Formats: sequence, C-alpha cells, structure tokens
Amino acid sequence: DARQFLIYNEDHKRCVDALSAISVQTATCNPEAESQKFRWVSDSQIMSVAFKLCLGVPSKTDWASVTLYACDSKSEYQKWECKNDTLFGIKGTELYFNYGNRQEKNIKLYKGSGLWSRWKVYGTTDDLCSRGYE
Repeated sequence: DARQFLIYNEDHKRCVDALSAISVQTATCNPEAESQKFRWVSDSQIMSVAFKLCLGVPSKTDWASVTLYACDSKSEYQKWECKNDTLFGIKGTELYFNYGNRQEKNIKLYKGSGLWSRWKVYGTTDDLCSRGYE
C-alpha cells in the first residue's frame, strides 16, 4: 500500500518490529520486512500489517507494554495521537510510545518525553501522523 510505513526512532536508528500479538520490539530498519510495516486504519489506530492487529496497551499506565490487540474503534486503549515535534503517545494522556530504557526490548508507555519517545515515518523528517488521516 501507500498508507504503509515504518516507525523510526532517530536516536537509536531502529524501527518498531511486530514479533507477535504479545510482543512488539525494535530491529534494524528494513522496508521489506512485513513485521516492520504499519498503517493507520483510522484517526487514532495504527495496525501492524503482518498481524492485522492494532497497537495498544492493557491500561494507560507508566511502563505498560505496547503490544497488539484486535482492532476496535471503541477501545480507549488503542488510540494514539501526535504531540509536539514527533513526540508520540496515547490519545489524551501524557504517556509516550517509548523504547530504550532499562534494556527492555518491548515498546513501553513512558512518562519521559525525550528522544526515546519521539518517532518519525522512516525515510522522512515527518511524525507518524503525516501518514495518517487527521
């Protein structure tokens, strides 16, 4: 598709990688790897192409793991949004899509808003929403 993209963190030089419904980590960026492909399927949901499941969290808490859930427009736990300067996080909360703290391989929700909570569409200087609908 054209809506498809890789989620990139400039500081680590790595892209998000869907390993399984309960596991979403990072890997060296490869535009040909299905597991690294995602796409917005609505104004607030991003779906992993390889799994046809939407990025989400069990609850809106600090250090909650970001994994894959059956896409559901009504779930308030799989809704994301773009903050300022590529900072990305859960819609309506000050918790960010984060990677890099504590040797934790899975994507986590984190309170910090530094370089590790900022993501861009691989191949651009744009935030994730540039590939979205809103």
